[PDB]
Amino acid sequence: LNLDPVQLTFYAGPNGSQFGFSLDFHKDSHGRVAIVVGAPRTLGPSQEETGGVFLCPWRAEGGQCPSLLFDLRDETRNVGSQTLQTFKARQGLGASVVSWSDVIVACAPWQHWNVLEKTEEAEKTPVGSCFLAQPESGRRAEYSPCRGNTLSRIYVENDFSWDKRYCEAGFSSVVTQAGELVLGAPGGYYFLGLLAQAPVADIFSSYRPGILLWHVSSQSLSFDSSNPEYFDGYWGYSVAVGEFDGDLNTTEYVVGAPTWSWTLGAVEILDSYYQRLHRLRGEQMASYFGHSVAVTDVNGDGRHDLLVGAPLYMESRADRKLAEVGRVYLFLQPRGPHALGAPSLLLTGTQLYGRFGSAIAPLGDLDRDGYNDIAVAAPYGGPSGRGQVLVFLGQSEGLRSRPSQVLDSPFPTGSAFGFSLRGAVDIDDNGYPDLIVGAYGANQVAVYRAQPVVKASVQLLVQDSLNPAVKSCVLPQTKTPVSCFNIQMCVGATGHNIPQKLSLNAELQLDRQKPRQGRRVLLLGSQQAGTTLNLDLGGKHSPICHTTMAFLRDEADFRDKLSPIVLSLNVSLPPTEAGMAPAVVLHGDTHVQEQTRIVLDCGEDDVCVPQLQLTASVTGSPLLVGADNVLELQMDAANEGEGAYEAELAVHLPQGAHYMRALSNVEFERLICNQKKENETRVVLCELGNPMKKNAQIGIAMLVSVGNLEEAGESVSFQLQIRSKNSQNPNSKIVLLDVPVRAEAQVELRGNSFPASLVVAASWGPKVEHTYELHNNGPGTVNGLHLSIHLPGQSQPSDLLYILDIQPQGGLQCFPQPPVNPLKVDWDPVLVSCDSAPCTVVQCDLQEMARGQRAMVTVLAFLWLPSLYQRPLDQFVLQSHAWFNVSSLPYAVPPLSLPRGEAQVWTQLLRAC
Amino acid sequence: GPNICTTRGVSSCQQCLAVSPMCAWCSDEALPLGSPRCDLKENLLKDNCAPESIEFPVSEARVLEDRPLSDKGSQVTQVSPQRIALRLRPDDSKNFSIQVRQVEDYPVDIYYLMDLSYSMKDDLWSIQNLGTKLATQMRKLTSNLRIGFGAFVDKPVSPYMYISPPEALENPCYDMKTTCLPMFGYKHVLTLTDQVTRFNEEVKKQSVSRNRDAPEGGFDAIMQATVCDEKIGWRNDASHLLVFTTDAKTHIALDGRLAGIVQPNDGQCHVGSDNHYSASTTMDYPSLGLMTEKLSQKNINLIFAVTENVVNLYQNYSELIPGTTVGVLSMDSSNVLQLIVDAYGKIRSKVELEVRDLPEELSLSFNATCLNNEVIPGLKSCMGLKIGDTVSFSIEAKVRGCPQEKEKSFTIKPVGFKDSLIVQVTFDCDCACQAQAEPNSHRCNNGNGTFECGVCRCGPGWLGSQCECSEEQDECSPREGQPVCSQRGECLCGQCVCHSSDFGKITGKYCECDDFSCVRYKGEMCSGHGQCSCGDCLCDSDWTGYYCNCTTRTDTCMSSNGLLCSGRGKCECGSCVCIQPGSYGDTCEKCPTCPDACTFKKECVECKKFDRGALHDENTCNRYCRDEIESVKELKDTGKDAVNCTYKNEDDCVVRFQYYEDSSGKSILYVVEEPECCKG
Ligand SMILES: *[C@@H]1O[C@H](CO)[C@@H](O[C@@H]2O[C@H](CO)[C@@H](O[C@@H]3O[C@H](CO)[C@@H](O)[C@H](O[C@H]4O[C@H](CO)[C@@H](O)[C@H](O)[C@@H]4O[C@H]4O[C@H](CO)[C@@H](O)[C@H](O)[C@@H]4O)[C@@H]3O)[C@H](O)[C@H]2NC(C)=O)[C@H](O)[C@H]1NC(C)=O
Ligand SMILES: *[C@@H]1O[C@H](CO)[C@@H](O[C@@H]2O[C@H](CO)[C@@H](O[C@@H]3O[C@H](CO)[C@@H](O)[C@H](O[C@H]4O[C@H](CO)[C@@H](O)[C@H](O)[C@@H]4O)[C@@H]3O)[C@H](O)[C@H]2NC(C)=O)[C@H](O)[C@H]1NC(C)=O
Ligand SMILES: *[C@@H]1O[C@H](CO)[C@@H](O[C@@H]2O[C@H](CO)[C@@H](O[C@@H]3O[C@H](CO)[C@@H](O)[C@H](O)[C@@H]3O)[C@H](O)[C@H]2NC(C)=O)[C@H](O)[C@H]1NC(C)=O
Ligand SMILES: *[C@@H]1O[C@H](CO)[C@@H](O[C@@H]2O[C@H](CO)[C@@H](O)[C@H](O)[C@H]2NC(C)=O)[C@H](O)[C@H]1NC(C)=O
Ligand SMILES: *[C@@H]1O[C@H](CO)[C@@H](O[C@@H]2O[C@H](CO)[C@@H](O)[C@H](O)[C@H]2NC(C)=O)[C@H](O)[C@H]1NC(C)=O
Ligand SMILES: *[C@@H]1O[C@H](CO)[C@@H](O)[C@H](O)[C@H]1NC(C)=O
Ligand SMILES: *[C@@H]1O[C@H](CO)[C@@H](O)[C@H](O)[C@H]1NC(C)=O
Ligand SMILES: [Ca+2]
Ligand SMILES: [Ca+2]
Ligand SMILES: [Ca+2]
Ligand SMILES: [Ca+2]
Ligand SMILES: [Ca+2]
Ligand SMILES: [Ca+2]
Ligand SMILES: [Ca+2]
Ligand SMILES: [Mg+2]
Repeated sequence: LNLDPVQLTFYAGPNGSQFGFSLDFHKDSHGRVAIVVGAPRTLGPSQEETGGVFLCPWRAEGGQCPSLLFDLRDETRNVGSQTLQTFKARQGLGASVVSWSDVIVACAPWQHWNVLEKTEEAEKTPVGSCFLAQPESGRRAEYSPCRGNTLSRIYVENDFSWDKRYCEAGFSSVVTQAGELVLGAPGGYYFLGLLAQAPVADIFSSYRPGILLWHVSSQSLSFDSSNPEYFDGYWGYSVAVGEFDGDLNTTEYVVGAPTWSWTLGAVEILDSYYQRLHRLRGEQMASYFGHSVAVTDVNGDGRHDLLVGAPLYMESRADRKLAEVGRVYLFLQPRGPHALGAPSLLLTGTQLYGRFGSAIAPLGDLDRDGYNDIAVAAPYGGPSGRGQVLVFLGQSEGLRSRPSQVLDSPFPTGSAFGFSLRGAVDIDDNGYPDLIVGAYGANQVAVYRAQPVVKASVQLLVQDSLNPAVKSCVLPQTKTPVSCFNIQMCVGATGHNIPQKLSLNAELQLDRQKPRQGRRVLLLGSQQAGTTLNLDLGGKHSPICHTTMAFLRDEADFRDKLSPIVLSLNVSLPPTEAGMAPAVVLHGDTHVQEQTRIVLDCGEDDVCVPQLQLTASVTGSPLLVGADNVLELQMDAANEGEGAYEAELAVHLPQGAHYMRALSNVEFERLICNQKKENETRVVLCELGNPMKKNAQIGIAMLVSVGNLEEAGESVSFQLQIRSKNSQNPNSKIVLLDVPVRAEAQVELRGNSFPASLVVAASWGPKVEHTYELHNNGPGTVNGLHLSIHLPGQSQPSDLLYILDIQPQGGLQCFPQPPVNPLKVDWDPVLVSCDSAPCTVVQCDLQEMARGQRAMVTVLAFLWLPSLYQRPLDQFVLQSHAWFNVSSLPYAVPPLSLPRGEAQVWTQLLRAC
Repeated sequence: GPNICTTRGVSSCQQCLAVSPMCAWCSDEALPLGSPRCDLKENLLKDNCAPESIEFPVSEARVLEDRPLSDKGSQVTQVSPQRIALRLRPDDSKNFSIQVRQVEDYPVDIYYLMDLSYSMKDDLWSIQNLGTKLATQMRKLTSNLRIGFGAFVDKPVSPYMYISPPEALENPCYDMKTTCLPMFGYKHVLTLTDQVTRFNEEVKKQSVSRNRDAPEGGFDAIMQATVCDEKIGWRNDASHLLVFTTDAKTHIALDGRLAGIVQPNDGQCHVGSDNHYSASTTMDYPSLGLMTEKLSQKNINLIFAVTENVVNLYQNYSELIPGTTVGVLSMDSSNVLQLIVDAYGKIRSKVELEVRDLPEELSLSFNATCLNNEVIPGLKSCMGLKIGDTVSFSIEAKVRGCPQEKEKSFTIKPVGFKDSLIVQVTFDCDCACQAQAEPNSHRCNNGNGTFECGVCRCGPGWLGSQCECSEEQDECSPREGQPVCSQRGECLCGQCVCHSSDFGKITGKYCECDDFSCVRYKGEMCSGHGQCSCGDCLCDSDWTGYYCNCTTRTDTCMSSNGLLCSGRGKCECGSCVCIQPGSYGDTCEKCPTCPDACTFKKECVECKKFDRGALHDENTCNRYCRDEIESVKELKDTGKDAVNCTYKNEDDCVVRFQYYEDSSGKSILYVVEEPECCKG
């Protein structure tokens, strides 16, 4: 919202160096902020690409930066029979950079490495490597945890198990506040992907020049897997850190695997010991869900929220089924140990092939409104395709769906403007965090600075009614009696680090709605319809109030006496001087209108005193927990007193409720309603009349969707009141409605046999299956669901049916009694039912069943021919029966009825020749 | 009587037309002073308005080109009509039909993109004589045919390729006894040629190579195969089959970062005289969307011929990519010959329409008519067809408001075919009497307004029928008790002049109509699928409902089955609402407790054959029942590749049959000929 788009600062690096492929803010011991910039194709000493790292100091003008010196030589060390080799050609140094404390960490993902031993070798592979530097001391160190000394033969014999040869460690990187460097290595374990963690202090102390292969005792890596889902998933393509388990002592990792599960994509949240806490699945194949990850509390409740990028996400369009645009996903972290559910918000790019979501940067609180903000990058976005960076501000419910500010690429085509981003850091010490944007294609870095945000407040106070017959003033100089009245206007201005020399212009307009030469009121001094004031708010913590005096024109000079007289107050910043360059940004309430009117029908005292009455009730009252409720508030508003000016109904909604629509019985059919979230709670205000005349009575019907509120309690409260602008008796009494909340569930049990009918011919008899299914359709979740199936016979040689196998599904576990299939093996109408012969009662259990969730059990069996041909001319009907019930529902107060029911499956047998 | 025309825009001729498509305007100066100038044509005429003075344009769709479709592909036309001059008025729609039809014996091209990594060594041996054997079978389906060959492995760079020892770069099979080719991204081999025998000659000259990771650079190949028109040699008037054989995953865009490649794919051809993809090592793999675009433009039908291990992967790609088909290749590619033949018939089973270069202002709605006259609304595709069959689609084109740009055009086109229907749109919003306007007219108070179409358009300050009063007593409200101009305007000169607003415009005789008070869905007025008019959303051609967020489309509602929502289920807003008790899924495809087809749905020897039962007086006898009634007599497969059963017929005899599924779904009955009865 408040980044300066005009006064930008450009840092540039060597041509073809890809300067700005990665970047980060760096703070020295003395406190000064600088910018670390990575250039992964900078030429090295031997005239070949090895990458490089620059350290730009903060200058408003920008320019060329100095580079940090790093060993770009190849090493060769002979240790016994083995020969260690490092290859820094095209290593891509600076492909990722990250600062912590007074340390900078720059990595070369594609630094190759090989071990030779006589005939054999360990293969020349991109193990990756990171260079650590402490500028002020000049100390250096290296970290490369995927270097091994196992020969190529041993991996083949062990099916390439625990194969770190292709790690490319440093692909992504992040450092914890405790000082723990976490490297992402998507090529690890044969392109499964792995993470390597170690404390920075230990990397420096453990480092020894001339020793290529060593271990940093205190390091820890992720594990390998035999699960096909993870193969070629590039786990660790991106990395981040945060708090997601509740315990502040531990720290949680956030990892991106953008091709996980056959290019479906996935992001996982893990603990310090690399155990999965959550896994967020990609929405669409080949969308690269997990290309970017960011962690910040956007909704301002303390708990970190997760953002995920899928730059290749495709949406549908009239002339394009596969319209690639990119998409960002927002997951708010809830209270307790609840799992991160579906996305709380979806942001989707508009430009084709823009790659919206390839970078996501937490900005901190960019405008200092209380909520943290993010920046999302579209390296090829905008109508030109040159690239864009869109800012999204934090709010009470997460993020705004619309961007507050869009930054177009100042570089030519192909720059990749916004491929790398960093915010959350004040570079010029003005109190507002700033943004740096990489453009490696243009070999440059752009810097945007946050301007101070001035929050304007405006207010306008006037009498509720004007009496022409009362003339207490006289026009200056002359002595012409006039009906005069005061007008007060108050303007304030708040914000952090706003200039001590600040001023605003305040324009006041009387009777704004009337034409220029039809204004019914004027200012007593100038006799004009308006004036502008220059208010000096410089350093004034309080708002400034000034009162003026207006007057109503002669009675015969104007005809309209009914229409209300509108007063407006418009506040703006003065213009900038010759040369331009605006300092601050002005937002908040800069415009406001109030009104007054000529006295009318207020009785002999000429003072309108209303008697506002309100009664209400709710239809469809029992609110179902975990449902999509839609209440209808029915309320009758009436005034048995005198006119109420700017009359309006004010309905205060609870946390779960949302205004849908409103109606009335006048014959005006639909009401002019406006939902105001400005009040501490969500409020809906509908206009009842201006004025609401005497003996006027409006019935109002308002639809309201009470959304999912799992922590609402036994009931939710609605509050309703009619408000007016009058001086005497302005408001009606406060009507409160307590709508009760109770959970309900509806489980359905279905059954059928396969086949239905079964004819028989003259070792095994014909097979028959009886399949039951359960389906929780109702709103509430159900726990402790017990199912009991009754099957005829106990699979005995004397029985008609032989039960082979029972196949339950959906987390359902069953136990038959007596056992089924006592042998080995794979996997008139005679009513043969469990009521007649002995019975095999199968009992099942399900611990929990969500909404829309299902579970089925299939019982397999076949006829026992010897038993069947006892009675060789009978018509049999095989019957089974199933009962079910539920223990409880996991909710606060759900006094309704626990689900129960029964089902029955028949199978008929027929005689054939 | 009173209507939207009269009680709204009674200012100008242009506003009148903008109010509604049914509004006409009368420019006759003789019209009685008072009667509504903007009304229905019938009402203007009933006030004896001069017919030639009546402005009432009607939207139309004049056919420009209408060549009948061809019977034999031996120039061929498969889309009629070819061009249509559409012409619309403000916020108005117009419908028109198009007839797609696949000509019989149309020429075919076949390029063979082959994975040649180490695992496909045995596949080369079984492909040795493909081409001539492929010809022999293809000669039945077409008279003209050309075939070509391609080959690919992956990007020749670490870590995709092995780079040590130095000999490994010369021979990736160094540690193994045999010796294989150096690694290549993609190489063109045989340009589409009529000599089928040369394909066989070239395939024997080919050999495999080796690489590290399981995923491959097939999508790089497919891209180059598509975009390099002149090198591959696709015919303009011919079917384009691209056969893509592979036994493993495929690399997508953004994978190249692991090989230090970030430069995005440009969709350009980079295969020079040496017939190698030169940009393999410098450019990233193509994305799914970018590849799909080129496949569409070049009318290529991509065939995913892949092994079982990786079938579901590529089947899920075919869902996103239109005009494609999957075929289960064996591990030695020994069944590829039949796979292509089956794929061709399958690709030509479907006729799907694609829109191209549609302007933002236009929106389109489709109703499909396939076999029989079963019209299926909200559909632009027909399936279960055979080569030669003909179908038609009813297309409606609505415009939103009135665009500045006077002429626009777009193209409705069948997927994978050159033929298309170009629609030229023209917007008629201006009245004819505007051209004969008269500004600063003597008729409007000595030049205080322009006189066009029998009305004074007054300049700033003045109002009235001739612009009389400036500022200085009539009904500015419906009733006496009701307030003035809905407190949204000023009753100046007996005429409401509405206030301005930050959100939009306030119009109407009493400022009652708004242009920004409509209902929102997700921070979007009319869900961004309709224009707001006096509080009510006027939805576009392909959206319905009070919010304009319920689509008219039923594309996502249909399943591989054939009917919408598999069996039963009402399609609503692109999502099925399953009616069949116990059924669930996206298209109600899943139903464990449904009475098996081999039980209740045995009416195919009841409704049609020996007519009896339900569906006699209702139009749904052979709607569900439309399977292949093959009269085979006791084949050696009694319950294995389907769900067979038997029941007792009318005369107490057994009737044996079978149908269910072989691969994905095959609705083919196998009922016996003669029944077997009993005496008692
Ligand atoms: C498009 O956007 C709209 C608005 O944002 C979305 O509409 C909401 O849909 C949900 C889910 O269906 C709906 O939830 C309601 O839950 C109630 C629980 O008590 C149900 O009773 C209710 O069913 C009624 O309304 C449905 C929606 O109109 C009807 O389809 C259904 O037949 C029911 O109709 C009864 O009530 C209506 C009152 O309007 C009455 O006229 C009928 O006679 C009948 O008695 C819902 O399922 C929300 O209420 C909907 N929101 C609004 C504002 O209506 C919709 O989901 C979006 N669609 C798409 C495709 O994106
Ligand atoms: C090609 O696309 C198809 C269709 O999308 C896809 O098959 C689908 O796979 C998903 C993901 O595995 C399945 O969704 C499941 O839904 C159930 C609840 O209905 C969940 O419980 C599953 O989550 C886990 O739980 C299971 C516990 O038993 C695990 O076994 C499972 O692996 C999950 O970890 C899961 O989300 C969906 O049911 C199928 N749909 C169909 C029709 O098969 C297929 O995998 C894709 N193939 C590719 C990309 O190669
Ligand atoms: C595609 O088919 C659909 C479904 O038939 C068509 O929608 C229908 O269009 C007709 C136009 O004549 C509508 O007719 C109207 O019926 C109502 C009945 O309530 C009647 O009051 C009107 O006078 C009018 O005759 C019909 O309602 C409408 N179906 C709906 C709204 O569900 C559509 O026109 C076809 N589109 C194309 C592009 O072919
Ligand atoms: C689409 O427009 C076509 C114009 O060709 C209409 O076709 C005929 O229209 C006449 C006159 O209204 C009707 O009597 C006929 O029923 C139509 N013919 C046929 C063969 O259907 C047609 O009405 C329009 N259809 C839709 C769905 O909008
Ligand atoms: C529109 O009409 C007004 C009113 O008739 C014109 O005002 C006249 O202005 C002339 C001088 O230009 C005066 O001599 C007359 O006395 C005015 N008329 C009246 C009734 O007071 C005005 O000239 C016209 N406007 C334009 C642009 O031609
Ligand atoms: C950078 O080098 C490239 C490649 O040689 C060249 O095309 C470009 O013009 C150079 N840019 C500048 C600013 O010298
Ligand atoms: C207030 O509003 C008017 C028009 O709305 C604008 O032209 C003017 O510049 C504003 N004045 C001030 C002092 O904000
Ligand atoms: Ca923790
Ligand atoms: Ca949070
Ligand atoms: Ca903020
Ligand atoms: Ca700053
Ligand atoms: Ca009074
Ligand atoms: Ca093979
Ligand atoms: Ca490979
Ligand atoms: Mg392979």
